[PDB]
Amino acid sequence: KLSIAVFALGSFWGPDAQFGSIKGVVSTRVGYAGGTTNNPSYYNLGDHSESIEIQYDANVITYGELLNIFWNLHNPVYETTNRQYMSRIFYLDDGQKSEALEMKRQIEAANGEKIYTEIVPLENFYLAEGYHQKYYLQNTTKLYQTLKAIYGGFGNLVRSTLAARMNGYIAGNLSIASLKEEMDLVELPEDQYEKVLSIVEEIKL
Repeated sequence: KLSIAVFALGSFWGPDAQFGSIKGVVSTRVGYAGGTTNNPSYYNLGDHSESIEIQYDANVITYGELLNIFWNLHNPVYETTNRQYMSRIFYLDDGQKSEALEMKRQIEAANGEKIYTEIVPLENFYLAEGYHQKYYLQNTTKLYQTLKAIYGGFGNLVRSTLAARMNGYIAGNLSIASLKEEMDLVELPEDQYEKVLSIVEEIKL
């Protein structure tokens, strides 16, 4: 049982890697939300926005902290009507709604710039195609195939905490020292640990 945040802040690969680098974020998935069609896809998006589903442990990180990260990853001070890339917070309950509204107000007051992020109730979230998940990791072939085998397949890998952290590392959002601590948490057999570390170290060079 974990908590859920759903945000939209432009192309979703960046936020996936950014949020996936954060302690307390257990898993991430990218997808489509905010529209009115059922089962959208990348080239049939209707009125949906590129979004990220963040599964977080509220004992470790708060919704407030996630909102701070959201507004530090982009600066939505423009009125746009481009649905695919719009800044949105999809709240799951009145607590999330109240915290989002209050933080938005505080940001506007502190810089005099109006924020255009829409704070709206979450309707449906639709998972994006496989090729979009953990995008940076998935396109780092040797590391990707090695971790996928260890995790027992694509679905298991992309839902894992370590994959989220590894994706962040590849994107440049997590230090190698932090990554090694994350590897320690999953308690791999030492030969897999060393095999993975060597690929990771080699990437660091």
